[PDB]
Amino acid sequence: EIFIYWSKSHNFKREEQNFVVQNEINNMSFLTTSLIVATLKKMLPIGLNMCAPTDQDLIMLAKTRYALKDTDEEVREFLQNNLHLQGKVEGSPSLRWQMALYRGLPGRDDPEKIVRRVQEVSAVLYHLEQTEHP
Amino acid sequence: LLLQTNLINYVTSIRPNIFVGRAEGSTQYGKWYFEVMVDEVVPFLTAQATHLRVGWALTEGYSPYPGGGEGWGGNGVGDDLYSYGFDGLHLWTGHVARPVTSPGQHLLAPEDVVSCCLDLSVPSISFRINGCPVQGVFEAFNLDGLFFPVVSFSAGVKVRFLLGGRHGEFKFLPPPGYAPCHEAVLPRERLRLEPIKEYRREGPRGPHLVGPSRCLSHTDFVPCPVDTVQIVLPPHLERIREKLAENIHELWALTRIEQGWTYGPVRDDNKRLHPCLVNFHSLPEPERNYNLQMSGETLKTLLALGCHVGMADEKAEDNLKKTKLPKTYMMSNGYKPAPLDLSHVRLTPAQTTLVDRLAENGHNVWARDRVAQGWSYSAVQDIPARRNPRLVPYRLLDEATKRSNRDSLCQAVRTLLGYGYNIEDRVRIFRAEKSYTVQSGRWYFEFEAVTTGEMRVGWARPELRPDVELGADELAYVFNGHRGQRWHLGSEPFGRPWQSGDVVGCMIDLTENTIIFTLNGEVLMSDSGSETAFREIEIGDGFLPVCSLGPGQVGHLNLGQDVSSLRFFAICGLQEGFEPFAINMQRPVTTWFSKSLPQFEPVPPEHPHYEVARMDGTVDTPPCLRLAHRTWGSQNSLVEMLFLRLSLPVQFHQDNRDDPEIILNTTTYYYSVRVFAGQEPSCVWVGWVTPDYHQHDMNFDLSKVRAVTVTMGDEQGNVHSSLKCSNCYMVWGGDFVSPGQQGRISHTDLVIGCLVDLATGLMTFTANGKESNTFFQVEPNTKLFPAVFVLPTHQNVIQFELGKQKNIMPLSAAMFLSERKNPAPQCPPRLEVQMLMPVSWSRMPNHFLQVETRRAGERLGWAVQCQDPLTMMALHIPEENRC
Amino acid sequence: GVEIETISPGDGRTFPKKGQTCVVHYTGMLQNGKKFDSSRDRNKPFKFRIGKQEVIKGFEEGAAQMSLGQRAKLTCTPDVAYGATGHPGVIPPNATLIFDVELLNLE
Ligand SMILES: O=C1CN(/N=C\c2ccc(-c3ccc([N+](=O)[O-])cc3)o2)C(=O)N1
Repeated sequence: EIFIYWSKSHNFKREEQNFVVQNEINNMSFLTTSLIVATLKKMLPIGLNMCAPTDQDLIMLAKTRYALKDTDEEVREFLQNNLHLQGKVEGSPSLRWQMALYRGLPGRDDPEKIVRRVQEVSAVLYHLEQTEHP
Repeated sequence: LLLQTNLINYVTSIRPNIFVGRAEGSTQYGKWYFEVMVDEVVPFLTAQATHLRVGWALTEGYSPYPGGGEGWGGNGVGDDLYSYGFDGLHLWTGHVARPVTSPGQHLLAPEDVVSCCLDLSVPSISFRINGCPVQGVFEAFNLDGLFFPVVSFSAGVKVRFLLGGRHGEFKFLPPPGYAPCHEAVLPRERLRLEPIKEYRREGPRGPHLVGPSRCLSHTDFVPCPVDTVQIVLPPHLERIREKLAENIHELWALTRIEQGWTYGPVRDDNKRLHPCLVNFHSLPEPERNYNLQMSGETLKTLLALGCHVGMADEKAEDNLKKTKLPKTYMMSNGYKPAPLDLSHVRLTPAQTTLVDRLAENGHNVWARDRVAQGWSYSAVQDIPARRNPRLVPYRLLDEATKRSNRDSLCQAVRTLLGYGYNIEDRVRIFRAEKSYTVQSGRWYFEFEAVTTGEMRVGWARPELRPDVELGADELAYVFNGHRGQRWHLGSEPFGRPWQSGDVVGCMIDLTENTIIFTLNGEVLMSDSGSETAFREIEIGDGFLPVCSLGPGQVGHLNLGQDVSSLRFFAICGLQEGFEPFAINMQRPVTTWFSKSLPQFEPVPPEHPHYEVARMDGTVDTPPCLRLAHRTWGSQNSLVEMLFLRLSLPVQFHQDNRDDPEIILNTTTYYYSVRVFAGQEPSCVWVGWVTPDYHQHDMNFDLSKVRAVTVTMGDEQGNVHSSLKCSNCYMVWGGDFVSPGQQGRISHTDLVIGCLVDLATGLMTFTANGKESNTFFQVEPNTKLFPAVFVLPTHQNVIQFELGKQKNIMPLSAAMFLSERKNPAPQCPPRLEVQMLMPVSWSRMPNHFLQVETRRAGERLGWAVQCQDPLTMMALHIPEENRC
Repeated sequence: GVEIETISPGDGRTFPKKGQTCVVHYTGMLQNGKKFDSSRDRNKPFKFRIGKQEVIKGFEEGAAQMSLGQRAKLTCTPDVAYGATGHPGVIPPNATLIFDVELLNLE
């Protein structure tokens, strides 16, 4: 939520740049540009463990909905009407091994939780792609 | 004329670590034994044949690779002349069947015993069936390394080694003077049974890639000390001789009495009366001279190796006294040790560093003196037989004796400094099959390292050279592991060295053109740069997994296909967009590796060196094939090895006016080789080779040519059958030079011919029209290539000449079929020129033979069993006699 | 005529007298080590018959000079053989034949 707020703001981005040079901060030894995105790139994989690879289709159109400048309520209602459009491609070999790997986890299906995690992942991924081409 | 197919079994071989060779340094007794007891064998398990043999080998090329090789498939003992074997009836060496007789002629049957004997200083191998001798022996090996007593089998065998030295003694009495084979164990090492030249081991997780091994040679057991003839020991060093000798002798006596030794006439510590408890002026002379000269040679090497001594002090030496001893040192006769004080001084750590150097030299001198006296190493000590289990020079000893020698020499150095006197090869590149190359995708495979050393893991293009070092060219991006080096045309540091047991990943993203590696559980980073360690490499033509293994190392490359069994791809990997390399593959991936067998391959066009141009003949000139060096400005010179592309079998296995009455009924061929000006004739060897030639030596000469003879005799002599064999028959160009030519560069051309008689297998040579004195006799049904090996010393080196002499047919007459009666030279395009490629690719067989090796006990010996078959569809190339 | 060298001891007192059909398993290879025929590939014994030859007479006498379990390496000369014409496309003319006949005698 912090990273997207930095992206979805003009003063936030310029203040960070104006702070490192003024204070002569290293911002490189601690990493052994350089901004909040460094932490996000180092924590995206653990947050992506709940992606539910059968929902990889869901993460496709969710990002495009965010590209439509739609609010959280708009995309939440948008995804709420596409519950039937889950993956259901278990016959394909691409998702054949992914399902087995997910089922092999040592840890632990509510639709409300399902729509919450996909939207949260989409928001991080979408803005990351926005800054992925500087 | 056409390729042929068949079904052939797999063969293996197992040897004990009983390396028994010798050159000059008491490496072996000289006469050694071998016992094999075969319990049961099933004839024709599969419907081809059953193979069971015993024999000897050599650590100079005996690498039987499963699958192909020489001849029709299997290559066990009885392959190229590095190995000698004997089955039930026949006896083969060099892939030729020599039938020999024996009482009760039969193949190796169930419940039989086979005896073997190896004799040196008169090279010979003698076989024996149970209770009867064999009518055939060897006489003329080319000993260059140690020998393995090996066995070979195909499937369905039950054999037991009976090397002896335990309750499972030999089934027959050995001939006198023969060792009982329980020795030559090379202490600090146990006795095990291992396959020869392994490259794939069955480890707990499955397959283990195994690199080349490391074994000793004949010139390794020789005790080699430092040159100690002219150093000039000064009288100042001569004045300490006796004092140092007395000190070391009394410390020797102290160490002996530590075991309870007393003064008496006789050894046998049970009696406890070995005479060693006298002062240095009271020992018997034979020991006195040796002890005093031992101290002398210690000081001698001390002065020789450097560390020039200097007059530190003399008052301390004058005032140095003796040390008190308890009652345990006084013994019955009355002798008491006199240990000089040693705690008064301490040595520099550099002094302690070279304390072991003169200990090494002293033990080497001990070994040299003992071998001069006439003693040889044995596993079991036997003083009356002049055998001592401490004659390995230094490096194959045990830590106990090493520490004892270090203690003795360290105390000697302590005493000396107390009185002042201050002292100042190939590697294997494993690779997935060329059919698995991928040009676009996202893949990752996990390499596993067990033993630290020189290994390299990464990606390579399909056209990868199996001889150049991995990563030294632009065809492979690889990652080193010994020092953490990125290895694309350089050695820039990258990452950190690995440990034992950890894994190293290899990750490719061809969509974004990057290669990223990872260590055990984490993604490594370069010295200053970020991840994506290769910065937009070109796609080219896809990439393939490649592993590099150094000398004496193992690897556990894991190409996916068992994603449940992967130790990673959960911490990293799957979170990004990536897939295992072989995720959907029912058949496990087959691999291609680099084989160190020197094979003959055609010369490649546009080669940087060794340009070959075919020339057509004239009225006065026959057709010629020439070799021309194209880069004699600054380039390297290497000993080339060339031969013609077609065989010449010897049949009958059961002016210049040519006269048709004889030229149409002759069986002689003449082809000559002409040398050029500037090239030294002493560096040209012209002759013939057989299809089973694989020698590749940087110092190759006529002496190092493989040669083995067999004498199928009888009990009362009968030396009628005394034929020999070799894979290289030629003459040396140095013998064809007039005595007045040496001392200046030759400016003429010397042409050496090759004359053979296919009717009788007779061979002779001529040079510039002058008959020679050397000749060779060859058995019928033999293929003999026209070959020549030369080390270039000129821009133009050699020139083949398929000429025709008077009433002698040219090579092309018998080179082909339709030209059998044509008395004119011909050079068809098939008769190309090929050189000796050092290494070439090979295919790893999908499966492997399952052989069970175990110790049956102290009586039955060591058990070797195999109960399952395995077949391979061979494709025998007929003109090369290889499949 | 032919060479009757043995490879296995076997048993002796089982000579084929006359008339009875003997059972042998044969592997036949030409000179130079080349192999052309082998009943082990088909897993079917030849079921040799005596008198009504229908075979090479050299092979016939080579099998006759054999008994139970006595594998014989026959060296049939190209006289009692296919002859100067040879088997077209398989056996070139005027070549010795090597046989690995093992008699099982199932009758
Ligand atoms: O191998 C043997 C031989 N021998 N007795 C005969 C001799 C003669 C000289 C020595 C001798 C060995 C070693 C050292 N040293 O270590 O300085 C000094 C003297 O032993 C015996 O009881 N074990």
